[PDB]
Amino acid sequence: DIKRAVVHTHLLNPEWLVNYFGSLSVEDSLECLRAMLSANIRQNLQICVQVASKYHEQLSTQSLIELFESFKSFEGLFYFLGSIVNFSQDPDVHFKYIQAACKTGQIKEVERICRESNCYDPERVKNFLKEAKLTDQLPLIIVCDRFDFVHDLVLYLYRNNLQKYIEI
Amino acid sequence: KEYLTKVDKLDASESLRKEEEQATETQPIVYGQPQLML
Amino acid sequence: KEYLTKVDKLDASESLRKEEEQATETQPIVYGQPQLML
Repeated sequence: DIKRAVVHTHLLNPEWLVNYFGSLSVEDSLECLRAMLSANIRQNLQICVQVASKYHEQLSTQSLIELFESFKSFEGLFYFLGSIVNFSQDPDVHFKYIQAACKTGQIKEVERICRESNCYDPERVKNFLKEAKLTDQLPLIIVCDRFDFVHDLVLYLYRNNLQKYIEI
Repeated sequence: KEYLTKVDKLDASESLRKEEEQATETQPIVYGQPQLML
Repeated sequence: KEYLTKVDKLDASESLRKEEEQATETQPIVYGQPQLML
């Protein structure tokens, strides 16, 4: 049981800690991250994200993000995926980034990647947008025009409410 | 009659629970701290 | 029958109270902030 840095993290320099966790990680960093998440205090929460974005370039396994999202994950997953949307072509990554941006309000950063990225299915995206009502949602009037799906957007707006959406 | 009064009190407690759910739904607004992006 | 429905709502409220008890059990984990030693 050499994994005991969860208590020493509050005193050791995070730089050399990340450097030690990046190297010599022969299927070992996963257990260390699981042990860190087992005692994920608010103080040592961001360090679990800092170490997480070093090994993804070599092996971006889904088990890690699945175990991470099992907790609350207010903005840790969003801050992690903020540097993963670029240099990536997977639609599920973008969908999980949209979910994280819907967990805590950062929707102003989603309307840009909807125009930039074009390697995702807009059907599930607009379904999730219509499901999670932001009560101030206007990325839809952008993605629908980008993918030419305003014929149902106008109907949905007229159904829910029509105050400023079509105007703006 | 007293049990119906207690049911009304339980409905008031459910309204308080709905208020707590609204507070939880508003919590993501406070969760969006700009200092967490550093 | 409506009173039995209210009893089911009370059981849901008890499940919410169990969730609150779990939150209270997790509270000492958040209470252990290492930044309090400064």
